[PDB]
Amino acid sequence: GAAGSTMGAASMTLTDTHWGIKQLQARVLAVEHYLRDQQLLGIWGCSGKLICTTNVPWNSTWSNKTLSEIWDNMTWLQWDKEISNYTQIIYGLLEESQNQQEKNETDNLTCD
Amino acid sequence: GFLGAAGSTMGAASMTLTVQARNLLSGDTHWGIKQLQARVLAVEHYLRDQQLLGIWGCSGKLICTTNVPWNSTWSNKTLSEIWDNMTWLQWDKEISNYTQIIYGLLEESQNQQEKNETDNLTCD
Amino acid sequence: GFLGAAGSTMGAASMTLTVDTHWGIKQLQARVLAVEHYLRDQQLLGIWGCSGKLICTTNVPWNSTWSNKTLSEIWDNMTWLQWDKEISNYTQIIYGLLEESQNQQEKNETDNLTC
Amino acid sequence: XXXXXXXXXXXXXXXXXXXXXCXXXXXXXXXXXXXWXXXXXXXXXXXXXXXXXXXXXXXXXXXXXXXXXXXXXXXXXXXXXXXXXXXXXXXXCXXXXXXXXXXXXXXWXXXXXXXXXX
Amino acid sequence: XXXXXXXXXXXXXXXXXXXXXXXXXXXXXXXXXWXXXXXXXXXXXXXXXXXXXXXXXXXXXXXXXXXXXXXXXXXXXXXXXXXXXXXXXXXXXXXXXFXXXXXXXX
Amino acid sequence: ENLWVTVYYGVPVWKDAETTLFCASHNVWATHCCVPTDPNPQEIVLENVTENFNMWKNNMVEQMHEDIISLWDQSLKPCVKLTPLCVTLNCTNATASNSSIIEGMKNCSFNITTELRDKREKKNALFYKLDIVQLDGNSSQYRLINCNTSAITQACPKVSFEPIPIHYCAPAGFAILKCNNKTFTGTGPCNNVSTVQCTHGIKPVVSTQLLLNGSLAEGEIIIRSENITDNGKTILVHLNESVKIECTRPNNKTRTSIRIGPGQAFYATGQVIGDIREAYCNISESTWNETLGKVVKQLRKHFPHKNITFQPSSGGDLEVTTHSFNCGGEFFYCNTSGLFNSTWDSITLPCRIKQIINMWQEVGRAMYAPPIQGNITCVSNITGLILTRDNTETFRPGGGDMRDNWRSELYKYKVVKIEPLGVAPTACKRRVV
Amino acid sequence: NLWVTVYYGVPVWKDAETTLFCASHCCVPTQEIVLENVTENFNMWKNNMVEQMHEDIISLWDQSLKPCVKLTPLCVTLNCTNATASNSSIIEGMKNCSFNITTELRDKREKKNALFYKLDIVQLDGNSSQYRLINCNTSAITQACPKVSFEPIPIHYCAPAGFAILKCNNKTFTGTGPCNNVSTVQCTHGIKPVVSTQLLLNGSLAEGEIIIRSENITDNGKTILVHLNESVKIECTRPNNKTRTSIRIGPGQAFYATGQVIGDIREAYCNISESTWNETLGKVVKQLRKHFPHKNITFQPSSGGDLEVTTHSFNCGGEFFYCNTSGLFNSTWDSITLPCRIKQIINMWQEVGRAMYAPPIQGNITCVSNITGLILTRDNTETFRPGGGDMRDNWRSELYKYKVVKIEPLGVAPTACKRRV
Amino acid sequence: ENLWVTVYYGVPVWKDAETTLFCASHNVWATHCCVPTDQEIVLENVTENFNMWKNNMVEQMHEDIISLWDQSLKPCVKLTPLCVTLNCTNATASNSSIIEGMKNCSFNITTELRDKREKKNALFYKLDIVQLDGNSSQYRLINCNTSAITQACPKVSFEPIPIHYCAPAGFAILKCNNKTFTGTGPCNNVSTVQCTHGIKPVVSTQLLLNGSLAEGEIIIRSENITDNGKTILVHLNESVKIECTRPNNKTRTSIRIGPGQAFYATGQVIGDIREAYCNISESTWNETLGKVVKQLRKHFPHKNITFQPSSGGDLEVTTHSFNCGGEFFYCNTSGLFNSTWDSITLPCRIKQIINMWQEVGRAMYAPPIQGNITCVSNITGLILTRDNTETFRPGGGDMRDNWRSELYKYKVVKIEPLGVAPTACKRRVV
Ligand SMILES: *[C@@H]1O[C@H](CO)[C@@H](O[C@@H]2O[C@H](CO)[C@@H](O)[C@H](O)[C@H]2NC(C)=O)[C@H](O)[C@H]1NC(C)=O
Ligand SMILES: *[C@@H]1O[C@H](CO)[C@@H](O)[C@H](O)[C@H]1NC(C)=O
Ligand SMILES: *[C@@H]1O[C@H](CO)[C@@H](O)[C@H](O)[C@H]1NC(C)=O
Ligand SMILES: *[C@@H]1O[C@H](CO)[C@@H](O)[C@H](O)[C@H]1NC(C)=O
Ligand SMILES: *[C@@H]1O[C@H](CO)[C@@H](O)[C@H](O)[C@H]1NC(C)=O
Ligand SMILES: *[C@@H]1O[C@H](CO)[C@@H](O)[C@H](O)[C@H]1NC(C)=O
Ligand SMILES: *[C@@H]1O[C@H](CO)[C@@H](O)[C@H](O)[C@H]1NC(C)=O
Ligand SMILES: *[C@@H]1O[C@H](CO)[C@@H](O)[C@H](O)[C@H]1NC(C)=O
Ligand SMILES: *[C@@H]1O[C@H](CO)[C@@H](O)[C@H](O)[C@H]1NC(C)=O
Ligand SMILES: *[C@@H]1O[C@H](CO)[C@@H](O)[C@H](O)[C@H]1NC(C)=O
Ligand SMILES: *[C@@H]1O[C@H](CO)[C@@H](O)[C@H](O)[C@H]1NC(C)=O
Repeated sequence: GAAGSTMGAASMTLTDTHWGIKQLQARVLAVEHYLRDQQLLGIWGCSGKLICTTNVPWNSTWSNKTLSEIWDNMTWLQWDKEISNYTQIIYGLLEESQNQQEKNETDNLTCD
Repeated sequence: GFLGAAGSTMGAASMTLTVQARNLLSGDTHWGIKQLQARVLAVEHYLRDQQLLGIWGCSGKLICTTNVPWNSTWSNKTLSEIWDNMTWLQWDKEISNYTQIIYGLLEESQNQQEKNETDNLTCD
Repeated sequence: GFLGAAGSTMGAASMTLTVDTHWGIKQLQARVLAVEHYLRDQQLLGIWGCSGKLICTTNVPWNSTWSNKTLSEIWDNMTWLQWDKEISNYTQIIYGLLEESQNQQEKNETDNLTC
Repeated sequence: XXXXXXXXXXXXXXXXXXXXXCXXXXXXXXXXXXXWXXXXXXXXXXXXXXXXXXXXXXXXXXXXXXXXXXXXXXXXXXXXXXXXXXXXXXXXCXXXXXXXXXXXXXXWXXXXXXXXXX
Repeated sequence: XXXXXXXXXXXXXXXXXXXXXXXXXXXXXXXXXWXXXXXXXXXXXXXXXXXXXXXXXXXXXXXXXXXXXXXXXXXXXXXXXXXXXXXXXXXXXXXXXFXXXXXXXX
Repeated sequence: ENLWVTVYYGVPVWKDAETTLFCASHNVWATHCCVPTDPNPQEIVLENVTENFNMWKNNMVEQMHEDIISLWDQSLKPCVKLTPLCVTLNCTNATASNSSIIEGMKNCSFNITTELRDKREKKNALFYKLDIVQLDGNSSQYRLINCNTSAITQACPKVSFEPIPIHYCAPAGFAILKCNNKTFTGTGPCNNVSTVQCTHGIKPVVSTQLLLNGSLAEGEIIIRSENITDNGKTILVHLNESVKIECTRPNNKTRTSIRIGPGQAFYATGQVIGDIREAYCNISESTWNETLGKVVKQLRKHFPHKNITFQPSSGGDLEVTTHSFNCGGEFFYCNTSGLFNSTWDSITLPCRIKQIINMWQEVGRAMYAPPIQGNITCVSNITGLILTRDNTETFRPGGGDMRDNWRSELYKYKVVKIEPLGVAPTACKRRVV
Repeated sequence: NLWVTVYYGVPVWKDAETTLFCASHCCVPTQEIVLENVTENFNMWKNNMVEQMHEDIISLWDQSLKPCVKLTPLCVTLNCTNATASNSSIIEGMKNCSFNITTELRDKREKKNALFYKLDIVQLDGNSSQYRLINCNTSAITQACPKVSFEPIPIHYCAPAGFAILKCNNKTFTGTGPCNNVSTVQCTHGIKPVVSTQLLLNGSLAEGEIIIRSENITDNGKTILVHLNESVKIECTRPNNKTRTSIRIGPGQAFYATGQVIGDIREAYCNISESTWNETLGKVVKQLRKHFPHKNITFQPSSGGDLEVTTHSFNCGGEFFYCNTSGLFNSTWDSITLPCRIKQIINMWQEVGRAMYAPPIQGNITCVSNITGLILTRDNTETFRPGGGDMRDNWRSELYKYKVVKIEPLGVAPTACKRRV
Repeated sequence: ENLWVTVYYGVPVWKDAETTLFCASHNVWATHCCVPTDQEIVLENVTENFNMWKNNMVEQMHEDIISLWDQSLKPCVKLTPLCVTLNCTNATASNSSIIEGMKNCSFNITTELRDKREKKNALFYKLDIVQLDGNSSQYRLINCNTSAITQACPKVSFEPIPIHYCAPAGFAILKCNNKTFTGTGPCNNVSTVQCTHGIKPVVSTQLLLNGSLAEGEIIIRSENITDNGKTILVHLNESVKIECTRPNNKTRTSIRIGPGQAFYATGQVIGDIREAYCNISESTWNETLGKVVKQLRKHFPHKNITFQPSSGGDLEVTTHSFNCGGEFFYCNTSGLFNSTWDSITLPCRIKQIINMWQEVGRAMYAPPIQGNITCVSNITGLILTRDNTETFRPGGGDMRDNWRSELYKYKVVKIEPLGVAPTACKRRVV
């Protein structure tokens, strides 16, 4: 959790009884949150990678910005806020794209 | 939503894998234990499936092929009308027999592949 | 065969790598801890680009300061227990270097001039 | 130490690419480098070839392209072949160890019985 | 990057101090591979060039020469059975840059 | 001959399984079931899915029972103990105003300590005859019925214990399958199965002999039994039309209290004003007869013998011989011999009032129901019957285990475990780089 | 043109509420990272760290108190007279009470004597020396066994994995809004859980000038916390040599009670330097006038209640002081002594359904503390009086600069390169 | 340049570690030991350091024993309302009416009605009763001075069964297989196991009963043999038979102590009178000590050895304590340890209030067991302390000693499969 939040260009920084019950709940949540993110990356075909790309075109183009306007200019917190209400329309497409890809890879006519 | 394709044949039910993959992970001293045990087990079950895919060399995939041939004693049914004309529930019953055998074969196949990759240690 | 060949020479050893509330709390702690240990090893291998491998080669050079012994002084000579002791003070240094190397390697593939 | 030894070769008139191999009691796969020397009749030797534990081999100029400086991790043997004319050399094998910024072919095998002919 | 033998002769009929050298083209510096090949003992190395003394070898060797085009092998008198020709084999590139035999005797 | 094993993950299959369900929404269940319900519950019809459902083997019934008992006790535990009230009581006939004798109630006095350890005072209270027993000699020396074997705890007045619907929800990795058709009748394959995350909301209503405030059958009357041809089994008759039953206590109490500790007042009946009848229930006559006749027509499909006889229950204590109601927190034990008692504008059932109750037919403890001031009137919906069978066909409105009162609502649900992995043959072999 | 790319190590976060753990009961062992070019919006009010500290301190107090002697068997009529202990003189506030209590044999009764404070007991009726403890009426009093060592040991609060605590370093932050020079810590500074009703004790001092903080200072519905940059030295004492007795209650169970008191006749008291107090208050007033300019300011005692809201609650250990501060808050804009009452039966965390009995401290006692702030409320002209909430104000002003956030590692961005297949 | 980092996983190394072990294998020892146990991997060329003292397995077992004991005893009848002054007279048995160890006590007990007080009586052992003051007929039970006590529920047995401790995943137990290992230091024959061999949680003081036998010679084990203040554990390679009994028929009665609570108490005593005694062979015992002394002389050469009776306060440290059936015996061992270097009766007493493990607040009341009792146990070791001629006396510990003596060969380690070493290979990127 040694955050060094800054400009988005910083992609190189990506690396009694009652009481006992409360502490176990905290440990369990840390695990559940970790696993949910890993499952999601796995479904998207990004398992094992800190950074990955997909076959999904950069949609939500309404933002009207280019790579040089976001990268090397805006911070990750600011970026997260600008598209905070579009995350849920990206997710759900990424899973489908990966699932279709795997089905195409094992098809009888192309894998044979 | 969840199990929507369960009664369908293994066409659509072979596609809604992202649907079933999710929700295997969820979103006072008496009930507190019951709930921690339930949550821990949901995690353990999730992980055991991942560990098994790992040993078979299918980690990170929804669909994975291997080097283990189909025996035909397990099932002598043709490929035609197995995927398109049968559901997964029916299939699970048809091949309930030899499940442990299949799993053992998959582990052995991957172990041999690992030895071949280990000896042929391509590097710069 | 857990710890089989422990104590054996590292060369040969490398070929074997393939292998009510009172009790409620103790049992849950054991289960949770086992899960955390499992996941921690998987995270470290993944973050270095070694996911799925028993033997993983990286782009980090050996410094020689950590240990100045040569091949055939380490391999086919020492046991793994001895080796672990010999370089234990550099464990975190090496791990930090492995993470930096992986970040650079992935960043190099998202480059806007070449890919 | 590994008692490395050739169990191969004979005199031949053609450079061809006759194969020969030296086996050894060492974990060759565990980063040992293979080396071959043109253990010539007189004038010491020329390098013949070199290879990594992972192959990615390179020949000495005498054979240049006409070489197969092969080895197999599974065999723990420096099984290789090369032309370089019908060279008047026994063909010796060696293993080399790495050190930071240095290496040495300190372990030598019994030489093969290669020779020139006709 | 071939190694050019220099001072390539060190015959004697007794233990004696001796030296050999090479104008190695390769900038191997210490890694000149001055292993030698005394007698016919499978060319076993006497030294890890100028990088280190070899195990199971005489302490007599000490050229301490580690430079491009200025490599050397040398030793104090030891055994009469010490024909330390010290032919070089610079690390260079590809297969080692073996130098002329530099025949020796002791 | 050229098929290869393929591994799949995310396969929509399941196995029969048993897990712990969670309960979703000072009321007892409202307090415990803190998890909110889904404002828009989903249901997924599984087309072409047949599932074998099995009442009486369904562990959710048992699970519901165990959680109810635990919760009941968790709510009752932090309340006033009545231990110091076990002292011998000096009892006479409670005065029925101008009639002068309240049949069924005694006026008892006793020497009990107060909030101070060194103070003991003579106090009076009225008690029901059902909970009071003589020590000996036919003298007026009485004991509270349960001071002989167990602790008695008075319920806290702040806790109503009123049933609210509750929903049982699956944990991640599990799903609840629901049976449709509406002719299911007990066990076996159910076609047209749907998947849900939670049950519809079942009130934990406790009754005997008749089933109150449940769901009605959508189709005709359904008679369910593990084995309808064997005796020794409970027969649950699920009606498609309700029978309205109105029960009342045609009088009211004035409450009094005794401090028997540092606070911890004991609440007791002070005085009773009103009708002499302790209680009674109103069942419309024509409704009852039509309902029973319809039940018989359905019984005749399992029981071809003519002249099916219905008789009153055979014996045992009030927990099995009478109908049990909980109205405003008061406990009524109603005589149903006025029902049934036949062969194939209203009916009044006399009712008794009891206060020290070993609820759940437990033997190690009992709850004391504090008096309720004011008059009590409740209207309930009879949605089913509990019958026991047996030369000729005879049925009785017998009692049964508490689990039988939940089977009638939970019969349509089953719990299964999701099993995402499986294998199947494919045309293509793994390609190896 | 551009493709979707996914990142896993993204340095972003969201406001979150989680379970914190302690670092030193608490047997958990204990570097700040400054985040440059970031502004974080902090709010000391509606800060769940305060709420969590409140719930946990209460739970712990109760767990520590629970495994000890119950005093229920002592709820008997007491035969009480005017206590003396030294000289031919009555000690005002003390009653010498005799009573009949069951011995460890659970059969024989024994007459015992103990001294009680006038604030510990009530009369059963008029014109009769018949008394009971103030809490024999409802609930029960649990004795605190003097092994407990309830002490203001500083505790550090630490975030669990996946969470971090952001700290505000703006010297004039003043409770709410955007803060610069924000840093991340895993654990807070240690906070001593010192509990009072006014006159906040042993807190941190302001880096800059005196800061007056309120959720809404221009209100009457809110409490004003005044955070001083200098502390006032306060000394409290009970100049008496107290001697304890012991009454066996049951099977190894015993009640500890005051037997005899010798020493001064004078009651427990606290005092502060007069000049320090007058200058300290004047400095507070200057800042207060900035918020309420062109108004006359007067300080008054609180309106009244059962000691906890009228006096300064102060605790030396088992000796709970209820000091009269009317001598501090009576003014308009060398030593000030405040008489103090001592009580042994307390309501702990202002909980009406529970009570604790504090056994007496033997011999004489002196306590010295740092007054680091004030808790004031408002009442043409302006009137300020001591007042406050249910101990939340004793954690605020320490936890005010901390915020808990959840780390959210996933995010997306556009990229130049499409996935290669 | 030519040496690169290689990351390995599955590396056969470990570190010393302390973790939670689980129990695996109505009798209380079955409770929470529901996990079945049913393997051994011998390590090649491994020498490891073992230490039976400061062994966390022993400490953890101690805690488990206490916790289980408490859970079992907790849901049972409290004997709190029996502190009533007792009116005690002489024994009532046979025709002599003078059993020295028994008293006939009458007492005032209030029935469940909390008004009808009545008197009852029972026999008690002398060891459980304390004189209040003055003359006779004024007695208290010894526990009312410290705490209320709980009688054990007759439904639960505390009789030991073997249990196994098992490591959790990620951990392993190393076992020392050196036949002459003395408890500390290097062991050069080590095998790895997941679970221990099966240890019986037998409670004793001066003598160790029903443990394993040494597979070698008699081994004397101590933290520092030089320091006479250390406990010396003598582990025998041959067992000694010890047969104990109470040859009389105890009659039981019962008291309604409360509304649903029955207090069990002693009625009449039928048969010959002696509270207890134990049968130990003379020849076996003398041979056993001679062998022990010969081994002690290896640490104390050219000096003589004598055995003296122990000295202390409570019976738990002066007698040989054990529990057969439901009876707690406190036997006199002075007949065993009175020597300088056909059977011995070992007179023995019985007590019903037991302050086990010196926890003080907690104590169990042993209900009377009807009829007569006999038991046969195996002496597997002795506990001695030391204080020319050296003097040894029977010792006994705080029960940790009785487990150190069986778990001395086990160590818990954490497995650490991840690590690095140099190679010749650089990662292939293209
Ligand atoms: C080292 O310990 C191993 C046990 O871990 C001993 O091996 C046993 O030897 C006996 C000899 O009769 C065999 O019957 C057992 O089957 C062996 N056990 C196992 C697990 O293989 C070994 O003998 C010991 N070595 C020394 C020097 O004491
Ligand atoms: C996202 O894709 C949809 C596809 O129909 C398109 O209508 C929408 O405008 C896109 N969002 C943009 C350009 O922001
Ligand atoms: C159910 O079976 C019918 C048969 O005609 C088919 O058309 C329908 O698609 C199946 N349902 C599902 C969900 O596949
Ligand atoms: C094997 O098949 C038979 C039916 O032929 C079945 O009864 C048995 O349970 C199956 N065994 C399995 C799934 O192991
Ligand atoms: C019960 O007896 C008391 C005796 O004083 C009398 O005052 C009271 O009215 C009686 N109550 C009833 C209902 O008989
Ligand atoms: C249940 O009783 C309520 C009382 O208000 C009534 O409105 C409802 O219609 C009844 N339900 C049935 C099935 O009779
Ligand atoms: C019922 O209680 C009311 C007061 O709430 C009272 O006026 C009325 O008279 C009582 N009923 C009878 C039958 O007395
Ligand atoms: C403030 O506290 C410190 C110890 O933390 C103490 O040394 C100092 O004298 C105190 N100052 C005042 C005014 O009490
Ligand atoms: C332990 O005692 C039992 C009693 O039946 C006996 O059979 C067994 O052989 C004894 N073991 C030893 C070591 O003497
Ligand atoms: C005392 O020690 C000597 C040592 O030689 C031994 O011979 C002698 O027997 C010992 N005394 C006794 C009583 O055993
Ligand atoms: C040994 O036991 C028998 C009964 O089996 C008894 O008669 C004898 O006295 C005992 N001997 C000793 C030494 O206790």
